[PDB]
Amino acid sequence: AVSASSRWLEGIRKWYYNAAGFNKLGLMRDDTIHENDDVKEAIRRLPENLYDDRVFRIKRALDLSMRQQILPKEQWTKYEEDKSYLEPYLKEVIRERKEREEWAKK
Amino acid sequence: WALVADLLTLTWIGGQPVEHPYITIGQLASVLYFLLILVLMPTAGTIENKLLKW
Amino acid sequence: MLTRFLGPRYRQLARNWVPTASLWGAVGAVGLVWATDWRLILDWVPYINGKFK
Amino acid sequence: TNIRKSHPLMKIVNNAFIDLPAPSNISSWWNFGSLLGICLILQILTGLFLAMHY
Amino acid sequence: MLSVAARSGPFAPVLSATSRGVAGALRPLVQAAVPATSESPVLDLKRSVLCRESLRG
Amino acid sequence: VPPHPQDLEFTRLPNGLVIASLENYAPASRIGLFIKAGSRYENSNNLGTSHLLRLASSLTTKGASSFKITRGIEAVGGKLSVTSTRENMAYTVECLRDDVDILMEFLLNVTTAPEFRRWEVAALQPQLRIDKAVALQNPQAHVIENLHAAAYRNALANSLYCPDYRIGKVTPVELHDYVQNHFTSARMALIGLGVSHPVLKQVAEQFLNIRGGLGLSGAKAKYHGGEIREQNGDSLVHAALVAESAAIGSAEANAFSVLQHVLGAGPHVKRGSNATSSLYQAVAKGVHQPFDVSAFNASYSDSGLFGFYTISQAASAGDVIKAAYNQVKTIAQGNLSNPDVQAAKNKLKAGYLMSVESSEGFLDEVGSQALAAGSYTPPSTVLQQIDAVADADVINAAKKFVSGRKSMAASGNLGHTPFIDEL
Amino acid sequence: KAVALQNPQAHVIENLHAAAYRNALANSLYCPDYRIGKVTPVELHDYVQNHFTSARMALIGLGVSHPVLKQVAEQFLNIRGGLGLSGAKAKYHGGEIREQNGDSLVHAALVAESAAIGSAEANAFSVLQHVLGAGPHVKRGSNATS
Amino acid sequence: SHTDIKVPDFSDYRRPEVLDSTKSSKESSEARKGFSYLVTATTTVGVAY
Amino acid sequence: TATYAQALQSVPETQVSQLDNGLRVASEQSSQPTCTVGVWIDAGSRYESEKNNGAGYFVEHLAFKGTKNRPGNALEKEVESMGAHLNAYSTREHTAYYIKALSKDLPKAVELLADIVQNCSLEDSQIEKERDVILQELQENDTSMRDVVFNYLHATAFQGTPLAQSVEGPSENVRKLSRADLTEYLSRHYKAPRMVLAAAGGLEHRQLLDLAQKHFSGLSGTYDEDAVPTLSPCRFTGSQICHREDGLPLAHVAIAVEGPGWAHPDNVALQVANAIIGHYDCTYGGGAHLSSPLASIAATNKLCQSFQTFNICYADTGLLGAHFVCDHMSIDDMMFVLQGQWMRLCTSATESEVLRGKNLLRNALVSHLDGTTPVCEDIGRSLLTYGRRIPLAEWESRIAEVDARVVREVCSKYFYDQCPAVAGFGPIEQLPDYNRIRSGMFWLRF
Ligand code: HEM
Repeated sequence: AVSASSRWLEGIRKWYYNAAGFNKLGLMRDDTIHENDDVKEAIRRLPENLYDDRVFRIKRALDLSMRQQILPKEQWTKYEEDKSYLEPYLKEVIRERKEREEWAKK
Repeated sequence: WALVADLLTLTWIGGQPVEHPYITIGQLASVLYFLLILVLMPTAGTIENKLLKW
Repeated sequence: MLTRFLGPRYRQLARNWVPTASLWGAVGAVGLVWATDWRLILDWVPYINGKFK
Repeated sequence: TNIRKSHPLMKIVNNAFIDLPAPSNISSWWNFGSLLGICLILQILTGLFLAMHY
Repeated sequence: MLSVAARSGPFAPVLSATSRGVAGALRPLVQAAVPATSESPVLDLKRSVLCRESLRG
Repeated sequence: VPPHPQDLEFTRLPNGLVIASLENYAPASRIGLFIKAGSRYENSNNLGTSHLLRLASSLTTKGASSFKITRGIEAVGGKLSVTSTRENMAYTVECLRDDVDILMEFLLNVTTAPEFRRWEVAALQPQLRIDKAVALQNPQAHVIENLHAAAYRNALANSLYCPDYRIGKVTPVELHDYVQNHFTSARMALIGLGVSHPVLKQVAEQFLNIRGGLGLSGAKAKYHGGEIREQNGDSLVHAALVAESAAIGSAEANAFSVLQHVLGAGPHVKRGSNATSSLYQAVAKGVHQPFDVSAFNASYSDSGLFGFYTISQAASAGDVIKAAYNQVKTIAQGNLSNPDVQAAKNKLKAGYLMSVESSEGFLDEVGSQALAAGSYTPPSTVLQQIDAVADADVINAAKKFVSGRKSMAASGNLGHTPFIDEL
Repeated sequence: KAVALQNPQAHVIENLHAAAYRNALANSLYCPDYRIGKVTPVELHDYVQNHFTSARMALIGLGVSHPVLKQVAEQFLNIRGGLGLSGAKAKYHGGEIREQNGDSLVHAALVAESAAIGSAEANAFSVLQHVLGAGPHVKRGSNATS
Repeated sequence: SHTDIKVPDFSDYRRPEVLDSTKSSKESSEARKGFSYLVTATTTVGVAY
Repeated sequence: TATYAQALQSVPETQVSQLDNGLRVASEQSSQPTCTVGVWIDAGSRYESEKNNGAGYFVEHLAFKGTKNRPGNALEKEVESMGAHLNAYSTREHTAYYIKALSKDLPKAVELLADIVQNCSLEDSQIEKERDVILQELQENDTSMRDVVFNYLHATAFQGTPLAQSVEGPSENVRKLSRADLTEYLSRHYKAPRMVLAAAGGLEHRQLLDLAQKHFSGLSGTYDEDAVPTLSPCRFTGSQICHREDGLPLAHVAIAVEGPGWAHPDNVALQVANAIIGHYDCTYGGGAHLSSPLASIAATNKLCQSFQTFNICYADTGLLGAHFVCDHMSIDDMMFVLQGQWMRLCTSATESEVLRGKNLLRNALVSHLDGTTPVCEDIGRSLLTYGRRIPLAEWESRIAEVDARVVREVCSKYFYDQCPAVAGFGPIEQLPDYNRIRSGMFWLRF
């Protein structure tokens, strides 16, 4: 259904994504997340392929940050191509903690 | 950077007499110091989360 | 985020520790009164009136 | 085994200043900790030599 | 005269939520103790013997 | 006066699921789901899968988390257990009367909606090593496990416990594949104690209508014979000598069960000389050291193993086995009084009736029956079946042992333990 | 043991002998695991005294003189209070051992009782071996005459 | 053989309230903890002073 | 469909009669084709002196091995032929002899039990054979680290008292107990007011009473007679025994405060509390997710191979606490967590966990009393200790009464600022000093 308002909402989201600039280092959104306990558990649950891809992406970014350089524009992560690979692991970890917290109430 | 420049402003007002423009702007810089930290920076972090669908 | 600590278990744990928290408050208040020789309270304690005049 | 690694005093120096795993990518802005330590020893040494006459 | 393990002989294992692991069969050990010294690994790298959740009021 | 007992209620569904219930008006209830899913249904490519499954019952399901299962059961003071034989898995659940529904829901989620999440599966793999190590501290467990691998080409050859090489290697997909293949309506029996028949029937129709699995009850267990020998130096020799006997539910199985009690199963008296035990007295004549003997009887869907089990001193192993083997030979040769068969029938009949005294023993008996036979047989007809065994049937069963291709397993110091060959 | 048993061939040939023999040639070259930590100083002393004797021994030298070896043998290798010679006698039995592994490749060995070393029959067995085919002769060859 | 392990006589060192083997110690535990904690109480008062 | 509450009422009344003897004869009738029958005696190692100690256990070894009417193996032959099972035990307070038999075999079962309990042969050749059997059982019991720590716990907690003594007695007593020592034990102790004939299963009470009058007549019916002792109370001592043995792969620790007796109403609330701490074993499903904080942390942090709570009851005293089995580097952590749970329950037991403890007890009680054998044992033991059978509905009422306030008062009475008895066996270097165990018995924040 939804057309004109949605693309503008997406436009501000896409604008901010580019201004954030983790994509200039080849980072995905989920690579940049602060490692709390919920997050560390989500990393631990990642499958082999995704875990190893995550590390290479961090390494390549820390390497760039040391040299104070960025990737060629060709190689920046496109907002449309940004895979929220951690989110469903993290969501489930949060859901598990919240159930424990409800049981601890009663 | 608005905090840093607010602090520069406060260091300027610190070093000047308690007289006409300096009083009211010293008050405004003092409000803004506590506004940036207690209110404005924690609102920016929340907006930035919402913007990244997080 | 501190909604976590609201529920019947946490109310019961509050109730269990409250005579202890108030008795510690009693230790602290009498302790501060003793250590400073505090005037307002210690004039009103019927022995320990060793100021007089 | 190294002397540096297991000598009870040199252990502490090793784990703080030699073999300490550090981020590859820490900037200029991370220099200020050592610089604060330098500042403290500078204030100590000059201050003692002032205390000799003050 | 059914049940495979309660025909008494072949091995059953049990895991539980709250209760200790079992292995049971009719192999002998009661009349093996009776002429004596089976100096048994009882609470070596091990478990706990006889059935818990078993107390009176 | 107690209440006059209710009868057992029994229902086969068109899908092949059996439901059985008794209302003994008891403060606690017991629910078992019994499945044709024991270790015999493993092949070469997936050994130990049913071990890891037996250990996976409080892992996360579609309807309840790992945490919920453990806390919800414990809150009502309940139990969840999984009992495996080579043929069956049995998922049992005990709670007070008022709490059946929560325990049912948990039971249904474990058996029909398990998730086998990769990380929960991974965290569980070292439990295989612990559970095996605890079980294998009885020398009897290693002997009976070797005995079956010696006996069978095939299927009953499989260990109850995971092979060491497989620890760490059993996959989420294999667990999912095992449940889909085996936890189906045609391979399943829902047994309840102190619940109504309509409540069980409602559970079975709503939640236990599964089929896309396997056609029934084996690859067929190919008896083979042979020997496995485990040097141990273990102070005592444990030995088991066996032949192919009779499949469960055949009249011949009953002859084997009586033969067992002629020869001698367990002890009846605390610290007794086992006077009416034929094997014990025959060994005791020429062996003056500490020992044990028992008749061994294991009956299955499509095979059986019968013979004897000996614990002895290393040097006495040969003497004990040969004395025991000759005492069976005496019975095969026809030297068996009618009083002996009648005493042995009395021990069988009392032993069975005592075996079904508890809720635990009754439910396992009703569950196994439902899987093996597709019926409930009351105690008085079990007792009638026992009674119908003639002396000649007992002799014939002993004759089949003596002439049958043998299987042997032994652990200990084996320098004086013979080789089938040498018997 | 762990180094040796990383060749699947070592476990197979060790099982092969335990399957074959009642007895003596049945013994492993490598210590049984249950025995690791359990072999005593007295057993080692007992093994040397029983077995490292003049009647059970051969002194072989390459690029030394015969008188120097003969002098060594008479002075230092005159021991006997051991055992009478060359076996308990190895009782062939036959049978099978089967080790599940899942190991990508199956290693199998099938054998019968042949001939004792030094008999003419042993020579027939050795020729039969080369008819049937021992090792390869050509690097990466199709083994045409095997 | 572990059954040969009797605990040796502590009658020499025991408080007089707990010498009787046929008397409950429960009857004197209040008095005995009372005495030793009064010692530590009196000390802390003195040290506070 | 019936409630739990209704189901407890539907459990049939234990019938009790007394013989002119003083011999109590008691039964719970059910539908079952099988029964358990037995004799429960107020006799054990608590009744024995230093010279006597191990006599009851010696009598246990001889009880099944010949009577005046059935000599040698003839009793064995009769029990076996009917498919019956004959068993015995001796605790510190209670001896029992019981038959599992077919219900139709109740007359011969009662007949045989009377013959065992009254007319035991004690043939001098048999006493000599049993001497060597008992000594080997001592050598065996020595290898059981659990049996050893519990003997040590009794031996330190009860020190100068007859409750310090093991059941089986020292090895010197085993080698020098005469026939006359045993005859005197049997004469003094196997008296009709001190013994109960118990049955559960497919029997009428009237039939049991008739057999009691047939076979148990003239134990005491002109005699009873001078010199009895009643049981003297047993002093508890806050104390430690430390059998350091580094050759042993795992440490065993048992720790207990003074329980009250059998009789005392607050055994119920102590058991609620003990259920909350629970038991653990390395073969449980649920590491992290287990309700008990001791069980959860012991599983997560690998503190433990096993632990168990216990409330062992004697007349007017008990052993209340916990036993555990662990690695040498885990003893200090296990003690800290164990004691923290006692302190938590004393000061700040909440309601939800008390309900869990209550439910676990309700389930334990009903699960236990399932079969002719545990019900028979319950009849025999209850009539010795309580004088009545306490019905399942009464236990329910006693469990239901317990809330968080009851848990925290009752725990404080026994645990809070109390001297424990400690027994340690094995690699026990990291076992906390007694002063530091003692300091764990109170909280400075409370
Ligand atoms: C323990 C080492 C120190 C000693 C013994 C010491 C001693 C001295 C003495 C003797 C003076 C008076 C002489 C003078 O005014 O020139 C002085 C003044 C001063 N101290 Fe320190 N000092 C120490 C470290 C510190 C530190 C850590 C600071 C803080 C950065 C500090 C801040 C100053 C300042 C601002 C003055 C006034 C200087 C002036 O304008 O004359 N000093 N101190």
